[PDB]
Amino acid sequence: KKFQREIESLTQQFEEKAASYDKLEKTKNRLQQELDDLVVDLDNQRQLV
Amino acid sequence: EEGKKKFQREIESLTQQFEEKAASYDKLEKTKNRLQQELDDLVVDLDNQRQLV
Repeated sequence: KKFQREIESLTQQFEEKAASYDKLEKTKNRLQQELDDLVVDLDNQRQLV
Repeated sequence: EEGKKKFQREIESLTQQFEEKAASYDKLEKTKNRLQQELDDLVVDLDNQRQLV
C-alpha cells in the first residue's frame, strides 16, 4: 500500500508538471492568438474603409 | 491497512481521472489555438495582399 501510494504521488507530480507546462504553452498561444486576431480585425477594417 | 490501501487506490483513481480530463482539455485548447493561429496567419497574408492592391 505504501509503495502504491508513493508511485501514485510520483505520477501525480509528473501529471501536474505536464499540466502546468501545457497550461503555460496554452496561455502563450492564447495571448498570441488574441494579438493576432486584434491585428487582423484592425487591418481588415482599415483596408475595407 | 487494507482499508487504507483501498482508500489510497480510490484517491489515486480519482486523481488519474481528473488529470486525464485536464490533459484532454489542454490538448483540445492547444488544437483550437493552433487552428486559430493558422487561420490568423492566412488572414494576415490575405490582408497584406489586399492592402497592397
